[PDB]
Amino acid sequence: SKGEELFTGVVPILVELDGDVNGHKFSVRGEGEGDATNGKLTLKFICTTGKLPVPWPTLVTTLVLCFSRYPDHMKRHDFFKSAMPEGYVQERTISFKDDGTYKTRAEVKFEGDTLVNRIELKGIDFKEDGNILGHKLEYNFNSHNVYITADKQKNGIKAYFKIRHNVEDGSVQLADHYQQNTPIGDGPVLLPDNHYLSTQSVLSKDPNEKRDHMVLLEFVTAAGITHGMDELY
Amino acid sequence: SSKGEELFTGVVPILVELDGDVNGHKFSVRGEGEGDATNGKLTLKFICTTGKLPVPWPTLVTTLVLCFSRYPDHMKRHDFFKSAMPEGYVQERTISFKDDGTYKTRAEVKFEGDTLVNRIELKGIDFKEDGNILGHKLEYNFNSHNVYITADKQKNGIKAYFKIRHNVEDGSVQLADHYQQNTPIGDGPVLLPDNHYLSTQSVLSKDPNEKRDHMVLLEFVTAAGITHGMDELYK
Ligand SMILES: [Cl-]
Repeated sequence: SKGEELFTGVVPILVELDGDVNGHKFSVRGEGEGDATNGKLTLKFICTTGKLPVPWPTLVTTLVLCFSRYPDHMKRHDFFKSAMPEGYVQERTISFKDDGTYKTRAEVKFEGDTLVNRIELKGIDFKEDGNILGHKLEYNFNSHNVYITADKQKNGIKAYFKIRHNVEDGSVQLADHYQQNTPIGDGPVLLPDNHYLSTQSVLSKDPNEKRDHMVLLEFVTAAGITHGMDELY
Repeated sequence: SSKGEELFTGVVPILVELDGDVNGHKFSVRGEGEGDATNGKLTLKFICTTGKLPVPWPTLVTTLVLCFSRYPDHMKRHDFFKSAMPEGYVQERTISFKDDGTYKTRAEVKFEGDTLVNRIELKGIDFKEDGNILGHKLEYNFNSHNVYITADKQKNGIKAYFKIRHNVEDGSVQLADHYQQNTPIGDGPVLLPDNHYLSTQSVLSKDPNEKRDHMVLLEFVTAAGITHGMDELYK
């Protein structure tokens, strides 16, 4: 795609999220940069409305898969970069086991030289003293796989994965992610064969930042394409 | 699928000790940190305990614990590195810097109590006086790579090959070919794998509180390249 050429260097990123969970509103703004050749992202997020009413780890997946490292042999299967520069809509339902649900809608696109992710998030049916609204999640993150398949009828993709959030008592809070992406433009996009992305995330704090915030390093790498060749062999 | 796998289900402390000699320039490095194999994650800080490193930090990354790789459930029977524990394995490499010299390394990786220890000797020869390595012309960063692995039935271990791409300060790339062998230290049985690869990603940084010559490293290593029937069914 012509879109993949936009990612050959380090690209600045802007993230803007407006959220409402059980009526608790908040906004998050993030900035940083992405290096898709190595599949690497670094960002700092601030809650601009004061205190975040949910744990930061619950927002990581919502807060730019166009920065995934796609191996040379799998370039034809990178939908995210192929939709650029006009971009794509990413929508999810995230179901927290035994608790509430987030519904998200994001637009990911270039504005000038910057890759912007603008998100609206609505959360409902959370327990006021559950793991989420009770802030019982550890400030850390696990490695996951994002499973991707084409959705020809929407000219896009679907994905599924299950996030594991460590809870302060030693338990694990599961969050099922149901995802769809569709291009914003009408130009042609690449629809992939089935594959997955391996993800790793590291969360930290800036010691000179007084606002409620999260520093994030993330790696995302594509794998799992069965070429006819090795299916033969 | 091995007993050794059980030693890696949580966070394991790591100690790394390296003695090096590159064209007669001697040095030592000590590293400490921890590994979380469930997530394929390593966090370490290394100090050059002899003062200044005579080679670029990036050239030592690969030498300075693949037992911390995340193997997917369906590939756990191919995890040689964990299966050799706790007695451990010897890891040897020849690393050829294209158009420059060579490192030869020998390391023992094993548990000493609750700590996973990597103790290494490195000898470097034939480096060019004008070159990217002794000239310190390499950027302080690292790229993502694939480590290719195959069984070595004759030595009851494995062999590996990969090509590291080091960014050079003028925009070129300095290649480093890695040839690797691993063999178990103990007698116990080990898992000999089908061909596969490890996908690696690394971030180099500095600790603002540390005034010694040092490198902070975060790394992710995940096994791949062996498919499973449920994934293939729907392709
Ligand atoms: Cl250096």
